[PDB]
Amino acid sequence: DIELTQSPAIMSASPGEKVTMTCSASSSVSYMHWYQQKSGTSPKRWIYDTSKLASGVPGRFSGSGSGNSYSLTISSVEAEDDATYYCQQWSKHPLTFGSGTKVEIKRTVAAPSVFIFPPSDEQLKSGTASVVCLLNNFYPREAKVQWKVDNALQSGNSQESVTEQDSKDSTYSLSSTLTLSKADYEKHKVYACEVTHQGLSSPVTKSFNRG
Amino acid sequence: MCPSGKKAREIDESLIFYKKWELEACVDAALLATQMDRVNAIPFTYEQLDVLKHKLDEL
Amino acid sequence: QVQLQQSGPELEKPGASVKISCKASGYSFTGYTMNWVKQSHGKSLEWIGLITPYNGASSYNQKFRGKATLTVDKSSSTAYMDLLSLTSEDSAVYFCARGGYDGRGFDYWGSGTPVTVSSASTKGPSVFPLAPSSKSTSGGTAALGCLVKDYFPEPVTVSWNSGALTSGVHTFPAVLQSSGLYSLSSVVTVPSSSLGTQTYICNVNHKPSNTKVDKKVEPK
Repeated sequence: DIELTQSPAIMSASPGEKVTMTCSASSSVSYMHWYQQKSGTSPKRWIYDTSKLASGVPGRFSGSGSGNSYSLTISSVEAEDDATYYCQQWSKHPLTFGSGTKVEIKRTVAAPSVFIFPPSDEQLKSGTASVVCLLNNFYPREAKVQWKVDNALQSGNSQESVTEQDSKDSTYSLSSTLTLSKADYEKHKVYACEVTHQGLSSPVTKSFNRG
Repeated sequence: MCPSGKKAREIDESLIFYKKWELEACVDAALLATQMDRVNAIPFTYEQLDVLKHKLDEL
Repeated sequence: QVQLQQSGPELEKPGASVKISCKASGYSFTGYTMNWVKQSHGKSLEWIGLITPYNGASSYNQKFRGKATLTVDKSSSTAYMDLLSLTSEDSAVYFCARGGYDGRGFDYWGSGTPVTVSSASTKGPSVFPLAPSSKSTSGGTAALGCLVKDYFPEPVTVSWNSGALTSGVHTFPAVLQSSGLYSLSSVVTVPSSSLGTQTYICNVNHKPSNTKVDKKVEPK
């Protein structure tokens, strides 16, 4: 089977730049096609027959390549090009795909705005309590969160989740959820989460009192 | 011109990924006549089929 | 407009089989091959195989021979894929995609059918409010959301005010709890001055447990 090696695996690009991503095929390919897929959508045919624009694709995308080395070029990158691009060989049965080059957009540091949410009354009578810490619209992606209950550095109980990059402002948002028993929640009084990030010159803490 | 390495030696399913023009260039009619019985089991498109039918009329 | 409408999320026990479907409209069904693709959560794409609907001829990627069976019903312009003897390694999203004229890749794709293979049983989410305050007042911009806890399988849908409200929204990736259940939050930022007047509702759909839920989210 034809093996497709895409690189780089992750490309980060400042808007306005010209950038090219590659797809090496393990042996000779007659035509290559490319698809753009954005977190949570079906893939979309982007370039086909190696070098032709699929319907609706902006003119700044192009494709070329011969024999074993194929490439996809964005002649001027833009916020909305954040996606994963997969190559596909249309040459030897069975059809094979590369594992994708993911394009993330460079923008300027943007500190998270931070919000904390106490467990709702509805949920408490359930048996369990969930405190949520939201970090909204930041960049770049790396953030540290820490939970602290009456100043006891939590650990084991939390789980984070991060959105994919926004196609318009290029930011991320991240949540952290501390989960406890009705019992251990009813114990303490002060719940905070402490955030550090590239664009914060010191840690932001958002706390609250069962009150 | 058949692209280097691409000439059909059997009428089999790896032909489904030949473009119309590549069928025309790469599939000798004689071959195709002898393995005619294979074709209707290979998921060819109407466009690919038109080309194969043209081949057999060449003869 | 060409359209490939795939069937909903499935949940199946290891060893069962499931038949997923793809109904094509907006073109001549027999004019184009139909293809199936598998994508493992967080992974690459693999071609399963294709079929020409007119006569039903088909071709498979060897790796999927036996695992999958492709068929069509011309009279409803529907294509089908049977997945047999399921294991957890079949848990994935499966797409159908029409092959463009003369081999030009896959030019239209369906929305995808997520299939989950596990022993656990369907449970629907409980849906709690993430409510704003003066602990959610950032200079006249406030944050609020819904927490959608303890459910299975994926996926769940969320929208706000029934699609009315999109700007500002972040619906987070579901996270697999130790519970063995999923959970996720959806949030949205708004101006503070809008809270008195405006009222916000998250809409939760979970097709597997037939759960459809609207939580009014208010301060205090």
